[PDB]
Amino acid sequence: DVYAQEKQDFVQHFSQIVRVLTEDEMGHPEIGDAIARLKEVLEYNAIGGKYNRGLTVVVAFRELVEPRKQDADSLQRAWTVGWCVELLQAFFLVADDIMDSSLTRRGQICWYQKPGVGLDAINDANLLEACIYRLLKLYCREQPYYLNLIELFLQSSYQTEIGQTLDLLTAPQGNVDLVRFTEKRYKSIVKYKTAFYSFYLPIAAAMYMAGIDGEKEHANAKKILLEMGEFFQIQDDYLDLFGDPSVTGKIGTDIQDNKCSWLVVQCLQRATPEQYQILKENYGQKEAEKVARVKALYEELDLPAVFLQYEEDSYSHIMALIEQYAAPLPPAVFLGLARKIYK
Amino acid sequence: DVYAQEKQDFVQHFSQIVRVLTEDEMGHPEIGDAIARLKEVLEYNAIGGKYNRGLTVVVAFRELVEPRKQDADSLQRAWTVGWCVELLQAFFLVADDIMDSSLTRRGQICWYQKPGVGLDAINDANLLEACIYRLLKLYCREQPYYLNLIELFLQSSYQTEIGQTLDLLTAPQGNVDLVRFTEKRYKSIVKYKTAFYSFYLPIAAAMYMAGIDGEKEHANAKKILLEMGEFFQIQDDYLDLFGDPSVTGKIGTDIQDNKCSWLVVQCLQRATPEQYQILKENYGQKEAEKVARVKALYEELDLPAVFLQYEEDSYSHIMALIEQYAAPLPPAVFLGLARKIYK
Ligand SMILES: O=C(O)Cc1c(C(=O)O)[nH]c2c(Cl)ccc(Cl)c12
Ligand SMILES: O=C(O)Cc1c(C(=O)O)[nH]c2c(Cl)ccc(Cl)c12
Ligand SMILES: O=C(O)Cc1c(C(=O)O)[nH]c2c(Cl)ccc(Cl)c12
Ligand SMILES: O=C(O)Cc1c(C(=O)O)[nH]c2c(Cl)ccc(Cl)c12
Repeated sequence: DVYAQEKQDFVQHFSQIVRVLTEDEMGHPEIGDAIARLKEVLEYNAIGGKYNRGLTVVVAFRELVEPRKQDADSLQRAWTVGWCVELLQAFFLVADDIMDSSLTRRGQICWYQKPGVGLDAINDANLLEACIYRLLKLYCREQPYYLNLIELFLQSSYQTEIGQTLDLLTAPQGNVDLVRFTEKRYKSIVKYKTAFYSFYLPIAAAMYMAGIDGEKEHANAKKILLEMGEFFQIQDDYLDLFGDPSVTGKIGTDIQDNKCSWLVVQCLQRATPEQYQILKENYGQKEAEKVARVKALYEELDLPAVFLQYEEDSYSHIMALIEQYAAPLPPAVFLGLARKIYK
Repeated sequence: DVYAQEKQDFVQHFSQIVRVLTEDEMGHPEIGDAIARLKEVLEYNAIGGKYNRGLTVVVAFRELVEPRKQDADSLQRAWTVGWCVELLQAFFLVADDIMDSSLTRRGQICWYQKPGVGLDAINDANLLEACIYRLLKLYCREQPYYLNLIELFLQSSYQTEIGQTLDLLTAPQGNVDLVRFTEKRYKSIVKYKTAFYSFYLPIAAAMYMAGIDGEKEHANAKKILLEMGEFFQIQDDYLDLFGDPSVTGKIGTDIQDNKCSWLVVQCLQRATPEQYQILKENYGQKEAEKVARVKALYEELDLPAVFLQYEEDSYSHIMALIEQYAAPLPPAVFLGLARKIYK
């Protein structure tokens, strides 16, 4: 297990990441209390997830860079850039939890819900974002792929924020409007809000650190990764309700949160005037009774089988995509990810 | 009036800035509704201020770059980078208004207070930030000072966010604690939260676009600009209460908002046990009666004269700083700014 094993080396590097970020506090004792708050923000929000995005950078790096060019320093940079992706993720989650008024994250109370934090979490989120560029400058300033990485992280933030904008417009809190839950909107939200930074960013970062800055190579990798990103979110949506909490480790809340889920989009394409009514009067509700009604309608429309068939077609398509666009990159780079997400 | 005149050319460029930013909507009709929201965010938040930060970039550019190297394209880039500073300012203001629960900005209702916006303004703020880098890439990608500007804008955001962190820790909303309102804390907040991006960033940007990337030249300019930034905020604090609304165009709210103002810091250094009590039981209050009490105490401690004497000493110091660190830059670059802020 490239992940399960390399995971230990990644997480252990975090302590060094924090140290380096809270080091400028030296020659500037004036901002000491600010640096202390930053450390607290980092420890609370960058730790606790699965680190799949960051680990992907490392895994892809090792497979893309010849073993003789994998010096202690090159690997040092790999872990750092990987942690940068985790900081981007933390920047997003802290801000997103505020915007949808979530109560918990990773099973723990949302950072902004903490007593004494509140809306100050908005500035905390921005600090997480800024740490990304601080780390890149500190570890890759002299590297030839420095500018490429800066532009990639900036582009990934923009794409994601654009996707968040689409999502906010699509599912306005306190206003259930199933009318805008179209398949085209859903695919656009997934592509911009999730796919780009979760699947393309990590590999693309590793590609640049390996010297693979070709626009065509990046365009081909993106073609594959965005499709995998699309499947990931669709499977994530499906599991949110039909998944086993004992295996998933979480309880679904998409229905209650009136999210533009793949399930609701598919349910809206197969629903009849009467079914639609039930969905319109039960979606976005917290009462278990109303949620159960939604889930009942989904099963009736046999959405679970629809997804089963979708996963099989998606997998075949991804293999074909890999078979066609992987080269000159080692197929393993993509196959490794596919094996992980296709459960 | 370099400003009053050049101001027209700057503001008129905004329409082009918006056009270029909402142009990617072409090959991506999918994010059309998102791009429409972005345009609305830009128009509402980037317009309405005084544009002094952005105009400084242009003014400094013209004085630093020989007239024969000021082609239509170079000037185009100048206006753009100047507008980037205004986007940074808009990113900050939108977020700061949310964090301190302000009602209005530039006399109009705060963006987040608008019906249908609310906490979504958090993502809108991030989009404003992202547009900065989109413009730099679109206009300065091929320029030799491209990376310098990216790093400067990133560094300026970090400094500012750090200053915001210090400020939040110093004046926690709903918790008046005059104890932490020290002169050293105040100076640190001003330096990081205001001085760097308001005075150093604009000139430093112009310096890079002129080829002046010397670390020593930048270090000397910073020495001057941070001191001017410090005076600016101190005078801004003083005018917030003792200024004439007919001339300032705004009503003071620092006392009501429990801000770490220069006035309160000075009042805490000259106040007696009994005076301190009055301040402790009237600062951060909205009732006009309580505010009037604070203002009364300030006058008694003759703070207005203290400021008058401070402005004169500050001006002499700045001239000496210019006299010493301006070269090889034209003193006019700094004198122009000094004439504007020293009223
Ligand atoms: O970590 C996650 O939240 C989802 C996730 C899983 C996974 O669940 O196995 N795996 C991932 C990989 Cl390999 C790349 C990127 C992402 Cl986002 C993931
Ligand atoms: O989504 C929500 O409104 C609140 C909420 C959160 C949460 O915010 O973490 N988690 C929930 C779970 Cl696990 C079950 C049912 C509900 Cl209502 C919630
Ligand atoms: O525009 C402002 O809010 C304050 C301000 C004034 C001014 O008030 O004259 N002038 C400025 C200059 Cl020249 C450079 C940077 C800044 Cl912030 C300012
Ligand atoms: O600062 C505040 O609490 C609200 C507030 C704002 C404002 O938020 O724009 N403006 C004010 C003025 Cl002009 C006078 C007195 C108060 Cl109380 C305020």
